[PDB]
Amino acid sequence: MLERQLGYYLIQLYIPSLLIVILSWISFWINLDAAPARVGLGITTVLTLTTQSSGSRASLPKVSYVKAIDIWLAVCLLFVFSALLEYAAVNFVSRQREFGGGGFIQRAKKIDKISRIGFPLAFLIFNLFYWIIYKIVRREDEFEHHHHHH
Amino acid sequence: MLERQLGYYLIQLYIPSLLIVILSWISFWINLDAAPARVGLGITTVLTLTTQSSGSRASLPKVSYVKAIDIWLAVCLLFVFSALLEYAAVNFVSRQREFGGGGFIQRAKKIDKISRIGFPLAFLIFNLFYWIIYKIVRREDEFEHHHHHH
Amino acid sequence: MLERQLGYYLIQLYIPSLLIVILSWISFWINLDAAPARVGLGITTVLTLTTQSSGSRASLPKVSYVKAIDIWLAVCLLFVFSALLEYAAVNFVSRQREFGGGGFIQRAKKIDKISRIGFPLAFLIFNLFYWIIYKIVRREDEFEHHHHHH
Amino acid sequence: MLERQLGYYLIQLYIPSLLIVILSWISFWINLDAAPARVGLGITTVLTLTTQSSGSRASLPKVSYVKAIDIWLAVCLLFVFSALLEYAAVNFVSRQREFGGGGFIQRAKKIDKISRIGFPLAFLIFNLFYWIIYKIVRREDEFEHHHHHH
Amino acid sequence: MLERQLGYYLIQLYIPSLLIVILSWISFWINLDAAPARVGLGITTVLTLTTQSSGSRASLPKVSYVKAIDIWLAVCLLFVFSALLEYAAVNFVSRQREFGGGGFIQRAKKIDKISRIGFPLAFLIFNLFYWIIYKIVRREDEFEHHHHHH
Repeated sequence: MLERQLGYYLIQLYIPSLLIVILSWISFWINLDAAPARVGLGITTVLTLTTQSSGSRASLPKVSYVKAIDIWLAVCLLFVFSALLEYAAVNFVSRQREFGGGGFIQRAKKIDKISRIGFPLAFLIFNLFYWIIYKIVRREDEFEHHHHHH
Repeated sequence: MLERQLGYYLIQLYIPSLLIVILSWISFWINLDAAPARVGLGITTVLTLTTQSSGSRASLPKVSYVKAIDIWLAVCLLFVFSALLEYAAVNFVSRQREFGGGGFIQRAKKIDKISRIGFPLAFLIFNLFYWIIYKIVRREDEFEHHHHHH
Repeated sequence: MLERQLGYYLIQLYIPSLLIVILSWISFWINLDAAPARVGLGITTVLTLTTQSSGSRASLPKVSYVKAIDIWLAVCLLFVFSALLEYAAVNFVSRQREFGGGGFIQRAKKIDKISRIGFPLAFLIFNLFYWIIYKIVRREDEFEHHHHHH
Repeated sequence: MLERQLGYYLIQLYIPSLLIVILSWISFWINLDAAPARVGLGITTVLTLTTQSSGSRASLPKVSYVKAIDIWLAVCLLFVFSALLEYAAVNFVSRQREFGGGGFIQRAKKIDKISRIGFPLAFLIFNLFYWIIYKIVRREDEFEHHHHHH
Repeated sequence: MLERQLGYYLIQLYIPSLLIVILSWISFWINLDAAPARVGLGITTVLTLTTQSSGSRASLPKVSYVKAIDIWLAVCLLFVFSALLEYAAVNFVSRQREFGGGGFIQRAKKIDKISRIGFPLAFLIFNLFYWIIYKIVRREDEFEHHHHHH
């Protein structure tokens, strides 16, 4: 009868599950070709760590399933959507999307322009799951004491 | 009891399962050799996402199995049939199938001629499963209101 | 109760399982090093497609097991025996097994001499499982009407 | 009944599980790019060897679970934390973290400066699990007879 | 119970399991970097072929487990111990363990000096499991008739 009391174990378990995820991308900028083997393990570890995190079925994850489906129906399509954009952009270079193909062969230099979106992407998620976790427990923001601005 | 009522969950679940599939090929172009590691994960994710999508067996997927077998007995043989054609064409270049082997070493340029079949291949499938889903529910096209041209 | 009646499902299921296998080798000549990632997935897909094809245990695959063991005790040792011969031959070049090491560095040309054994290897298996399937059902060749020469 | 008596099987089982882990890093140096395929198997073998080491559930690993959670909530986040630092440092070279980018292209030389942290990292863990195992059984250090210094 | 009568199925099953293992190393030479993907599948196939060879639990593998543990507690630590030595030796070249680093870049030649230990390593194991299998059944060597020398 602890179906609704599962979120508690998902919160403390999400902390580490998210931290390891942020580092994954930090190493994806290189695994893009140098060693994509790690990228394939990290992406499968996140979906395998969550699916196995509810195998006991002793806490009645049923309820936590439906609710998790409303959120899982976008996080997986968006998480692999940004990864492919780059995993396919390398070859899309010929598209000349830029203002000139003068730096075509000079692209291997790796200006690390990929960390410009990932960096702010990890902080946004970490703060999106941290504020949402302490918010849901309130619903009407009774003890939120977070912003209180608006 | 809800064996025939499973198609509903397969429809909304197919949307995301198909979208991620289309993007897979878009990257398969470069993954052809640059990083085929991703191509191997995406191809196994589609067959693993469907087989696991009916593990509960609470909706009695039995009926949905037989019907799914009549369609699964071609989609898997055709999906991996086109992928191999290219995965083996790279070395088939020596065959000189073209009108001349003058551009043998100039083939690495990657003219992106592979996106000429994939692009229209994704739209055909997306529209083939979208029109078929809203059609099957009718059988005799009672509320189809799709073409009505005939 | 349908233990001996399983061969029927194995026949129609072997057709597609064999077709996809033949194509695997056709792409192995290149995956030998260019992208062996696919070769590892195709080889594991055949053994995983059969082992999972009898997970229901509703047709009593028991009987079909002992009989499948007499044949499985050679097809797996021979299937991976020919693959290794080539997967290890590349480095065996130094052996100078040929009539001269003059074409050592000129071996990368890939004369496609590997398709000389694979081609006839796929047709032999396809015809070996097709004639054996329609033969076993007879035992004494009552309605064979295949050769009738001898 | 033997939930608290599981540590015994975990101790003798940890010896070999730790030894194989130390060797993993020793090879991770070259696997960093030369062949990261092995690094991905060794990292998944440690988490798969432990999770499967308690599948019997005949010794009531329940109790051993909670206690293992207090330690597993850092060993996995720290083990993959150091691996990524290097798996992403290769490309971080452009950061010029050093005192000069003069040896940028001369970095491939592989001075083996990575074995300076791994070596002492394996001995620290081996001695951390060896002294902790013989210590926990005491709690108050009754028969420790290890240091007895201060 | 046929717990002690399991060794019979393990003997005839070990023959093929060992043969495929010997060939694995023969290819590991080139797979050391050229295509280590196969080496990772062969090493996981041996541990996966044995663990799954006792999934039925109908023959009461319990007894065969304890006895198998006394031998499995060294074969796995020694099998992966020799593989790592080479998988990490490539980078250990800088160690100058040899009598001179004059042939540093001339090491890629691949003198096939690795087959000097593997060859005799496969024959030793094949004869170690063949003589031990026909010996255990005797215990006191009643019908051994193998050596009878001294």
